Amino acid sequence: SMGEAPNQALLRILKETEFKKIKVLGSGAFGTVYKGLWIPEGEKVKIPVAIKELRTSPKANKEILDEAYVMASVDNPHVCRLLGICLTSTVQLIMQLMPFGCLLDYVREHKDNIGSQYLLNWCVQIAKGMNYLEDRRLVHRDLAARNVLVKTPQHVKITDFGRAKLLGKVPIKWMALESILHRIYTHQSDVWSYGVTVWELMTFGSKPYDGIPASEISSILEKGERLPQPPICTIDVYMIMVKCWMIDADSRPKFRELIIEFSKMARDPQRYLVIQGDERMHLPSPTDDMDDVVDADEYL
Ligand SMILES: O=C1Nc2nc3ccccc3n2CCCCCOc2ccccc2-c2cc1ccn2
Repeated sequence: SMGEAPNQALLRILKETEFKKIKVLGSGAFGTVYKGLWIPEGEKVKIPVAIKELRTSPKANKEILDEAYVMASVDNPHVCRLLGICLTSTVQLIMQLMPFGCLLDYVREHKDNIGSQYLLNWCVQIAKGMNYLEDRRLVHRDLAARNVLVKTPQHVKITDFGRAKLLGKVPIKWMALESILHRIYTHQSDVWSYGVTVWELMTFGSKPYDGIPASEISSILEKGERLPQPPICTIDVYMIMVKCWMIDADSRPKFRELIIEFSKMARDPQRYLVIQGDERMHLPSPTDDMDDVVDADEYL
């Protein structure tokens, strides 16, 4: 082809009778998500699923199918994928169930049991998920802790491709300055958002710029104010957030560099995050010289 490569992803159409809704998991601007079970008729398999419907219009149906397009076209361990769609009167996106919910709610709920190893590994995994999106020439445009989901406490994935695009109400407090002032979105504007996301996690789910209305945020950033250093953050970790929030986009880190930096820190978590009572902390499992060293799997 002359331009971008052909997108040969498979959109799978699934029958209504192949799956069942069990209960509602949540509602909001993202839509309405149900817990369910998908049982492909031929095979002896049962697959836990999240089923998204909007809370119908021809406009609503366009937007939701644009989202399904993008979700069907991704394939990465730290990115939520579309299993299929069901074409009843209400269009339904069938997705992989993320049992522990969104990471923002998780950090708030399990604050007293989250240690530095988990926090840093989450940062790595999100950076990997985002770096994969960058490799696919795809800008998320809505990265936040509310859009990172928890498969297990050890494994998180990025989701919510409703604003996602190739290279209403908007998430002003997670957006780069240039996006606010000029609607410019790049991979490096996603980095700003990663910065904010990390701050959310390191503060155990604090609202950024809490009390400040969104219309004042642009002039605050112009003046040079940024989100403050969380109590548990070493200067090492805060410095990385601060780089994500530079005026010059190219001066911010690349996602591949963040994978490297956080993975180095993840080898010795207590050097980089100071948490009272750390590593006496337990979270549920499925079974329930050396400073600059980086494993090749993290060096892309
Ligand atoms: O498993 C998914 N959700 C889900 N599991 C839960 C378990 C416990 C309690 C609540 C739970 N929730 C609700 C979270 C909804 C907000 C974020 O989710 C999305 C927002 C936009 C588009 C897609 C998705 C999405 C959601 C799930 C899986 C793949 N994608």
